[PDB]
Amino acid sequence: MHVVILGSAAGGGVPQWNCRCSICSLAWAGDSRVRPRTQSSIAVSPDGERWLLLNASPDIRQQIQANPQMHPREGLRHSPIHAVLLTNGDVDHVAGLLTLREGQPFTLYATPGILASVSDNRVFDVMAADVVKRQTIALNETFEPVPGLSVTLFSVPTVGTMIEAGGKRLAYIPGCARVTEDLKARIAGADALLFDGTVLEDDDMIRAGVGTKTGWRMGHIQMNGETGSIASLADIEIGRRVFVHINNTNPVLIEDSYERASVEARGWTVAHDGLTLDL
Amino acid sequence: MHVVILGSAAGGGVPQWNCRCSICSLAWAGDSRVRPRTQSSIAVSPDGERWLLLNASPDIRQQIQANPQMHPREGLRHSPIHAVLLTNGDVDHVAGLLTLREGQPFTLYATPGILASVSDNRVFDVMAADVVKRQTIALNETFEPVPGLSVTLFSVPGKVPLWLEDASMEIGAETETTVGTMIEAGGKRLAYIPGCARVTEDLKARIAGADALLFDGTVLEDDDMIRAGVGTKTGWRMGHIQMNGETGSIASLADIEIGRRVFVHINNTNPVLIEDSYERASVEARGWTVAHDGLTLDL
Ligand SMILES: [Zn+2]
Ligand SMILES: [Zn+2]
Ligand SMILES: [Zn+2]
Ligand SMILES: [Zn+2]
Repeated sequence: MHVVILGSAAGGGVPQWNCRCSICSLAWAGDSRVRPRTQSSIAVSPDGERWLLLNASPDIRQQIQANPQMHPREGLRHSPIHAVLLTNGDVDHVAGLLTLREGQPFTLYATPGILASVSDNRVFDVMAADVVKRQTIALNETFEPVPGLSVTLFSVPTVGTMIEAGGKRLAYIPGCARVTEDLKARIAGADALLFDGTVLEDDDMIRAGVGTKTGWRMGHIQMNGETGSIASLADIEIGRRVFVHINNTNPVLIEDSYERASVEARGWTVAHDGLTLDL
Repeated sequence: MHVVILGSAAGGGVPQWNCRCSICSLAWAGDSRVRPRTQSSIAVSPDGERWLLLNASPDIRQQIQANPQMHPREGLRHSPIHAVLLTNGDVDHVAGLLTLREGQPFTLYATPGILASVSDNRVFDVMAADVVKRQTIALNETFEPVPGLSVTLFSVPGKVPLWLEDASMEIGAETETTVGTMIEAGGKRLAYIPGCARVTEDLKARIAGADALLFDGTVLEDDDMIRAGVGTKTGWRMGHIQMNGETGSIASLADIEIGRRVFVHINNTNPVLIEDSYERASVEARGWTVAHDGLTLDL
């Protein structure tokens, strides 16, 4: 299975357009210690030519350009993107759909609620009805949007996505409020886990001076602590642990930081845009 | 007056995500003959610190990053973007609004028809009502969205946006649906008309005397997209007067006085995008600049 992480940041990206926290400020200055990041999205393929897009972020046009895997093939309307899956209806998950409009056939997958919400916005009609097939999917239902690629959505404490091809398994869970034994049982054995890395400490955004809400308040389990994701996930088998959906206020974004080293020392990769996996 | 062209391409940008025409292919390969471009948007300021955004493209986050003028200032929620004005309801002009959502105060300006069309989409509620003021402006009404910067809206012949197209489609008519903008600060005048189906004597009267004109450069010939092999739609069909011909924009605008002529909103299929093309040389010889991203004007 081929994986490309198109966007590794949480909503707002890195930097965020109206943020001047210490991390974003480094990015604005073009300091090498902080790599700019687009908003969460990954692409997965069973064969390396036909791809499923997971969520369509506001940065999708930049993501397609930056990643050769996404570049159109020779001829008319010949994109490697065959399907798009929406895991939720948030603006940072659907705004990219407005870019995918120029008569390109693909299949859009989502739950009935999300598809209905999209259809309730006429601006998304740029995905022409005679061009883009809109297909409802149920939770816990396995389907095959690309031949050889099995996809299943499942609830998490909000949905996670289980992707399977050629005996390999990837769990994609960019948003997670808490790690349960139930969740761990689902993840265990996966060749790769891409997991909510929004905040390092519960009070990241407060310390950064950009907000008053804790990670808990916003539905994001923090990385650190006995109750954190790293500790909670440490005793199950996972081929590759990767943090995605990283907020601009997270100090793991700083390339030479102790925090980054600490998270890597505990077996976690901090994702950057264009990171690839061949499982 | 400070002007920065944030995006100089038409809808789709250059390259377009699903296009492999000869121009886009050069861009995909990183060939120097074609500079990559983001979608139509410019920013204007009377003082260089407080800015009005004209249109909000799908590339707006990249445009803000690439242009230091747009970078947020020290402190909390401190952006140089004070206001946004929409010239029409096309996706390449409004999609960027979804990015401007994180509690940042500004005023969104548009004609009543365009604002209503936008507001009818609940996805744009991410511009919170207690944060973003939505202010309608009438045709021919002058307003001042940034101190020292006067803006006037006026109707231009256009086409209704693709996502609002219908069986009795409007093409070339003058309504609240498509506007050009006259921008003035410190005695200098800028005309910004990224979309225009045809040039009227009335429009020429509006433009005449302007220090700069930034104008619809979507297609060189009516059949650009056909010649490029990417589509069947004519320039007329898409609501864009072509550059060339006795009836084209270059000829139509040649006999009025303009300090600086600049083409924006250029489609990926337009050969003026090719740096060394005869076509590019031809339009420059007739007094026109072909805009690129990050192009600045200090009027
Ligand atoms: Zn999110
Ligand atoms: Zn920040
Ligand atoms: Zn346009
Ligand atoms: Zn092209």
